Amino acid sequence: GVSELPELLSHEEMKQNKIPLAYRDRCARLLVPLNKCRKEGWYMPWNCVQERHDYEQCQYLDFKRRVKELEEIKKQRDAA
Amino acid sequence: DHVRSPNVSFDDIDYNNSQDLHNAQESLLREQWIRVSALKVCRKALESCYKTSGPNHYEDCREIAEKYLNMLPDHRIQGFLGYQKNDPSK
Amino acid sequence: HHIHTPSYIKPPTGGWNFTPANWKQNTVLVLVGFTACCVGLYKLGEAGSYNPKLKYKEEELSRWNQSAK
Amino acid sequence: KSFLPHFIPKNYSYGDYPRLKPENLQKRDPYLKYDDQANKRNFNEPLHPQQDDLDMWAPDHFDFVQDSIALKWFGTFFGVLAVFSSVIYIGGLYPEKPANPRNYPFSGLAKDLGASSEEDTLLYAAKIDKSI
Amino acid sequence: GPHLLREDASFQRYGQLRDNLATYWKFNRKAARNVFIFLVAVPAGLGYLAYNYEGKTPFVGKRRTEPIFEQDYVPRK
Amino acid sequence: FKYVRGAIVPKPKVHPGYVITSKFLGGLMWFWIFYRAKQDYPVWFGLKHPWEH
Ligand SMILES: CCCCCCCCCCCC(=O)OC[C@H](COP(=O)(O)OCC[N+](C)(C)C)OC(=O)CCCCCCCCCCC
Repeated sequence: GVSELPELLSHEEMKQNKIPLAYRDRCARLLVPLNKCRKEGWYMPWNCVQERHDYEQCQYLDFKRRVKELEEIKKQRDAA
Repeated sequence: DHVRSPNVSFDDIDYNNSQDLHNAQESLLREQWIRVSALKVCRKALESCYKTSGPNHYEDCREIAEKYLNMLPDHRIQGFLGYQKNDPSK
Repeated sequence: HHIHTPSYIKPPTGGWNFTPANWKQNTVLVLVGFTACCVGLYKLGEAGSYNPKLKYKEEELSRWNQSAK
Repeated sequence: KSFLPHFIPKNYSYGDYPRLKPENLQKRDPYLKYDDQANKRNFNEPLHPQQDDLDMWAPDHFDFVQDSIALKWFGTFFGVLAVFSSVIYIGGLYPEKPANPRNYPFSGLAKDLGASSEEDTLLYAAKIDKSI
Repeated sequence: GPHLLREDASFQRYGQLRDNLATYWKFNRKAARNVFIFLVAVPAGLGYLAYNYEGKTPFVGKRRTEPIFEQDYVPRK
Repeated sequence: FKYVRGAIVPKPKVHPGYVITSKFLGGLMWFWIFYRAKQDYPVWFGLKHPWEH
């Protein structure tokens, strides 16, 4: 049930949670519970189903935001 | 026991004194090996910082890595012949 | 079967289907030998090994970076 | 059909050493009996001055086709894979990026990527998320 | 001893020749071409690479002073 | 043993252990393919996102 991007994590909370650098983005807030759930459940496909779906959907919204940006960038490039 | 470096420079001796030139040669060798010892200690800090920090190693170990990359060119054995046989100021 | 010339060719690995008459006796000795210092490998490994990510606290490393700065 | 390997002289002159046509022993009929069956050699057969290049221990000589044909076929193959690459590049037939490539906050994670201060931001920063 | 090796005359003739190639060597145009390549041409090529980059490669702890990745993307359409 | 001339080769008399083991492993694979396909045919083929239950 993720409708829009969550609030961004602070720099310190990223360091505390040892988030991978490539995944320090808008969805890093939803990654902290998932990596916490993944470790407890031995990463088994059936354990943390809901927390995994929520984070996947967040990256989908971050992706669609980047889809919108490129259309915006092209409009400035087309009209300049 | 633990012997010590007889701090003696080529600039303060007469080379015709056989024992004094021997000390300046030894003195320069022992100061370079200590700098090699210090460099290895700094590299030990870099390795422990890298292992513990994980993905935070870029930020956490930044100044340790910077110092190791600066000390590496000159914290190595250079010998005593180079400075014994050359006067930099001339 | 064939002729293996086993009269004088006795390599450490056996030479053409060699199983000595007292193989059961030797097998137990080797199995005892293998097991004995296989535990020795375990005893040494548990004493000598360590976790390189827990040797230094994160607070100790912050001082290192500032001091080396 | 069957041809000799390269760098095999057609003549030589080494004093009284017997002069013989070079025979690549790898091609000998293997269903004949020999005094040296593995090497396909009979005892006291004269050796060419470069027999080490014309026996079993020399590298295997493949002769299904001539070297030029094999080299022509070899170039023909990879030429197609380069024409296929060049047609697409010049025509630009590869698709465009469907989204603006990933960007990151904190000046593109510059601090997390070993940047010291503001002078070295773009040196270490990833792509910067201009939208806060 | 008991002559444990079956001596082969053709082997002996071949081996004796390989040891004595120097007797029949002629400093003709073919030999001169190979002598020039191996003892003049190739040493000169390495000779000019050694002194060209003598002290020109300070590669100990060499730093990166230039970015690797591009900041902005420009489409091709 | 004796060789019978001209006689054709019928279907072999394979030991039941070999046949049943082979059909258990093959049936195990087919079951898994069908079991996974049922719950993932939309996710696999891009016809539905994994979170769109
Ligand atoms: C990391 C380091 C590992 C050290 C220990 C490894 C095991 C040692 C095995 C010794 C016994 C053995 O293989 O040599 C003895 C066997 C004998 O042949 P066979 O099978 O008894 O048959 C006998 C019938 N013949 C007689 C026709 C062979 O081989 C040979 O003479 C074959 C020739 C190759 C020599 C292999 C040497 C391998 C050394 C490895 C180099 C690093």
